[PDB]
Amino acid sequence: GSHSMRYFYTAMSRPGRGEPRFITVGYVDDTLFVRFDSDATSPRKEPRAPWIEQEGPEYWDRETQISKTNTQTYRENLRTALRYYNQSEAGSHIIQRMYGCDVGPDGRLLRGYDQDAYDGKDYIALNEDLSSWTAADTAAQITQRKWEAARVAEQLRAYLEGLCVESLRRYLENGKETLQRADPPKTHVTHHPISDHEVTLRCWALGFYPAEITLTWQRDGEDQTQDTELVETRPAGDRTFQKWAAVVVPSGEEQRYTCHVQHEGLPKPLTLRWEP
Amino acid sequence: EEYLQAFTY
Amino acid sequence: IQRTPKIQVYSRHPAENGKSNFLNCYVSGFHPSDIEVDLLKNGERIEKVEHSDLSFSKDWSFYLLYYTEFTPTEKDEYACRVNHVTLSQPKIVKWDRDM
Repeated sequence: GSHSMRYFYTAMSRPGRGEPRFITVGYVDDTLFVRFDSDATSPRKEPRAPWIEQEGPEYWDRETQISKTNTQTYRENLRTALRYYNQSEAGSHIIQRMYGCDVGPDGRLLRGYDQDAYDGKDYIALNEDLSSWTAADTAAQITQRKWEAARVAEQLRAYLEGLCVESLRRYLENGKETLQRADPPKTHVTHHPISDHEVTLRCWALGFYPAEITLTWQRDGEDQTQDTELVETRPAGDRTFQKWAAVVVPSGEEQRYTCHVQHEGLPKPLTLRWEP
Repeated sequence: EEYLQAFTY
Repeated sequence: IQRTPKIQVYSRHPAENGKSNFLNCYVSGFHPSDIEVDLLKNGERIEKVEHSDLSFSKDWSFYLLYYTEFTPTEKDEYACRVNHVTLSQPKIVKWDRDM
């Protein structure tokens, strides 16, 4: 299938409570494989998946040094963002960054990412061309000028087309047992009378990986998008995910409703009904 | 694997 | 500026009385990242509840999973209690095995 690697940075200032906390989590698809936390007793990059543990001592050194240098980088960014937005030193603020690469089944780069947000708003993002930037405002335009001058897009591109895809390739081989296994959802429909003449049909999907799934209800073969209560896909804690979709239907009309399920672990989409 | 983006805002 | 957490309380596996399971509280869609989450057993905070490492969605909003081992029964009631800057008082969400 297709695969993605992402690193997620969060840097949070906390005036009066020490220097800003820096955290990094790395993911291949929906699997956490690495973490760093500046608040850890001895901060370093830590393995979070068995297939990453085979990486040698030098890997962990190199990765740890990156995160430690990043801790300082992002604390400066926070101070700089304060100046660019004319903000007081009394408030708590957050910078986030997500970056990485998507690859296709053949292991080739589909696209790269490198996006920053400040206080949850877009700040600066590398364009898909991997050559130019989008600055959200006049503050981010200052960073843009800076990064254009220092040819930062050229360096990101070099990473994204090289080491990003190369390491992802290697992680996928090392974790092929899990990363390259899709677990289809276990699916059932439940029936709950709300009242005399209304019942809830809840279509359940459990035990699936990766997280991407589509669960929809139809009535006489027509999408019930507006009448469907759809919960957010949620982790079970055993690597897998769960989701449900519910529709309220008139008593006796249950058989007019079908649940439809799409997931990459399924050869064909599934159609489900309440089974009295 | 990460890379070092050394350049600040 | 600030986004309020979505909250779901649920089990890892289908609930069966007398069978050990894991109780989950998933908090998502929130901003900023500070959040207080308790798992409750009959109204009382469960001790040594664990949580996942802080991450965020493509929309920059944060999510966390809080979890504890539990053996459900007919009469023991379970809940998540969540506090966030966006909430004036903590929100209690009841565990319902059919959700």
